[PDB]
Amino acid sequence: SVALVPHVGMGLETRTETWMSSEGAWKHAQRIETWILRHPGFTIMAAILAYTIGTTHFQRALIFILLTAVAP
Amino acid sequence: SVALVPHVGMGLETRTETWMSSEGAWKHAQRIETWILRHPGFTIMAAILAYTIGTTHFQRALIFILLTAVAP
Amino acid sequence: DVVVLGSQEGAMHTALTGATEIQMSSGNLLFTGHLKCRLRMDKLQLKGM
Amino acid sequence: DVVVLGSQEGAMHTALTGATEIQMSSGNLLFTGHLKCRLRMDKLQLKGM
Repeated sequence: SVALVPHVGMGLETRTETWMSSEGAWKHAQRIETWILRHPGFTIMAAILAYTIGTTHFQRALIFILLTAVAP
Repeated sequence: SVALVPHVGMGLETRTETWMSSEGAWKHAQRIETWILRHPGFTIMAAILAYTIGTTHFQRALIFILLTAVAP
Repeated sequence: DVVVLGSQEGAMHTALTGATEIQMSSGNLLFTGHLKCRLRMDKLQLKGM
Repeated sequence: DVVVLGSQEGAMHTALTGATEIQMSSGNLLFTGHLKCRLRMDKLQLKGM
């Protein structure tokens, strides 16, 4: 809805703090981790898929964090 | 906020249609496709950073799709 | 200073995407789901023999 | 059937995360930003020499 595209990375910011600093700065980092602790199956299976395709450890960690991030 | 984690994967789906079938099935795709057409430089940059990691074409395509899809 | 943060009625009508609607207006009438039924048919007269 | 979707006010209050608040209830006063300036103090006496 309109509650997505939240007007973040488009400049215009100054010393004065925004409408939501310290509230809308960690809300995408809490609900991912809440989704991990409430849906572990895609975390283990995403770890197996990331560990499968990927030669170095950096690519396995990268695809793991990205597949963990794209899911809600 | 509450408009995130939008109650999608829970089981619980039947032959009846839900509250927002066909108004929420394609809003994510057209949301990121209207995101790319207003921020293309992240698509070029994510293309060249996904190209230089993952030395197979499928890992490059996968990291490009994921790095584009993470940014809302 | 403090400010309240509006109404999440419309902000939850997006959150309720994918949730199947029921009707709690006069009795909690649902219109969702199935019901498994074993049906035995050893006392069905045919009405026309 | 056709249903209205509800007040989108709180969804918009979470849509403005990263938007510097101004006030226009009396005037249109902004309280953010900057301006470059060339401070030219040629004829600036000391008042006490």
